[PDB]
Amino acid sequence: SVVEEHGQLSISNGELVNERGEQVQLKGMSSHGLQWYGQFVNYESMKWLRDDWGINVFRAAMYTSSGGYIDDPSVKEKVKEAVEAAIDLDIYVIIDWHILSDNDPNIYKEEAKDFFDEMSELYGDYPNVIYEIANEPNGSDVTWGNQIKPYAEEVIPIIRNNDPNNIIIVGTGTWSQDVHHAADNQLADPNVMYAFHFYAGTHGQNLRDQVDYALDQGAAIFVSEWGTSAATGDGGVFLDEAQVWIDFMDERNLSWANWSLTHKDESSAALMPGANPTGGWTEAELSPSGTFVREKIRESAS
Ligand SMILES: [Ca+2]
Ligand SMILES: [Ca+2]
Ligand SMILES: [Ca+2]
Ligand SMILES: [Ca+2]
Ligand SMILES: [Ca+2]
Ligand SMILES: [Ca+2]
Repeated sequence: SVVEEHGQLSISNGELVNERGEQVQLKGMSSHGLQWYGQFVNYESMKWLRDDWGINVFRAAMYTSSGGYIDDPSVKEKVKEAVEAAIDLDIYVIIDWHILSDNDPNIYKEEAKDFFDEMSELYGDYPNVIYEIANEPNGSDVTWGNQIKPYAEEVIPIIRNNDPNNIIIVGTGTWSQDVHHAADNQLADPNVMYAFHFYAGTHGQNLRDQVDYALDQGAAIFVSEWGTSAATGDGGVFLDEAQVWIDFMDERNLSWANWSLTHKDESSAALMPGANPTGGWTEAELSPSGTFVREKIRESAS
């Protein structure tokens, strides 16, 4: 019913809107690296997330490096499974070319173009699909002007050749935090959004103000990844500051996906070690982070 209701999404003056031009706010979960935790991404778990949590978007995090797609492209099968599950469950789905240690998106440009050509040819006619062409550019020598914008200017046309209208999310500098630099030199494609990522235990008002600067320049922002923990991964979760960020996003109608749906023993993980991979979780199988996120999504779901 999510996609049946909103249909084709588009950007209108920086806002994500549905086919009737009404505002749409997506809230969902990101998987962790599919090469490590792909078992948690399947029809049943996505259905449980849809039905029990109220998600309306699922983010498939396909690492390029770290035993990801570059070395083992078979992980692409897991991406297809997720996309097909999303189409069957009628929710939106983000295909994330998840760069991280390969901090300049131009490292695997040729491969990214080939991957997005294939995905857009296969799924471009479905409104459910959203492309995230470079998770988190990072490093002092990777900037919007020299590396990221030119990379997007090459990948977007590849996608547009097959899919003229689905949303494309583009990463920004400093682990997708530098949305102000991007907002000052925006892409021409109308259905683009810039990624903003944060950690509730580390990022506060300064970054919120940075996000507002970007919004004030007419840029559309998708919080395609955010954690409840500290970047250090120490001290547990920080739900007080997470709630400040949730409110901030609601005021501005910002869409978001939480990191992450895994049983890994790290504060940002939504699940406890051993949690059932196909869903149907008991409250005992959810971590404090997972319990909080589930409530945020449920409490705003219809
Ligand atoms: Ca099956
Ligand atoms: Ca082609
Ligand atoms: Ca399309
Ligand atoms: Ca080029
Ligand atoms: Ca991150
Ligand atoms: Ca709203």
